[PDB]
Amino acid sequence: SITKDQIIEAVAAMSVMDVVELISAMEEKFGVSAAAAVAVAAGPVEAAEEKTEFDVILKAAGANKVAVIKAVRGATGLGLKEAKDLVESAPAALKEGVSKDDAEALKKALEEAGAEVEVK
Amino acid sequence: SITKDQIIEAVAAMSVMDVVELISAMEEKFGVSAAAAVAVAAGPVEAAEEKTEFDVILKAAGANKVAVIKAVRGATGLGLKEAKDLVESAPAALKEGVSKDDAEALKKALEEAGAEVEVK
Repeated sequence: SITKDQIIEAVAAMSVMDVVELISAMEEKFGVSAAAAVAVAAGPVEAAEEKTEFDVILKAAGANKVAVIKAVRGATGLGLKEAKDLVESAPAALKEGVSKDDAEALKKALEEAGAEVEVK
Repeated sequence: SITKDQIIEAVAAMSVMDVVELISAMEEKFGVSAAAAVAVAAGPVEAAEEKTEFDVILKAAGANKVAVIKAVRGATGLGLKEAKDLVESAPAALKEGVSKDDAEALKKALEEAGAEVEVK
């Protein structure tokens, strides 16, 4: 009685592992596998980390929305509109995880114009 | 005598169709065919469309068919001849649905040579 049904209850008789091995077996035997795999995804790490991830937030454009808008699109490159809305939607994050030098560069720019910036 | 291997030779004992039923049985039984749908294609069609599909047409090569021919084959890679005929068959579409940056890149190139281009 080597029916197909009996084979069904057979797989439901063994452990998942046994099922993995089986499937894996046939896969090779009948050669019905896309032996290749693809996904790409990972993220290594190790002591001795750097500190060049500063976030520049914009609190108040101040009485110089003009210069600000410039600094914005200038630091990013978003459409005039997008930039406008951004500022108009204050507070708004200008940059995230950028080099300190860059952060302070724009920061000083905001100050020169007379705007309120946030560094975190 | 229900070994993993014995099962392998079992699948190679029946027809493909009969096997399809086998595999199918388990699929339904263990219901191992219904675990949400993370994604597959991911590309719906809704408002908020982009504008990066510009067409660069060539109207007149001008008094610089040489430079033009270069720009042509350079932007495409068609045989010297093909390119020649193309230009000689003006007007001729250079590119279709290409990035604006690219469109303007060749455009400026044509201008540098002194040719008439069309952007649509």
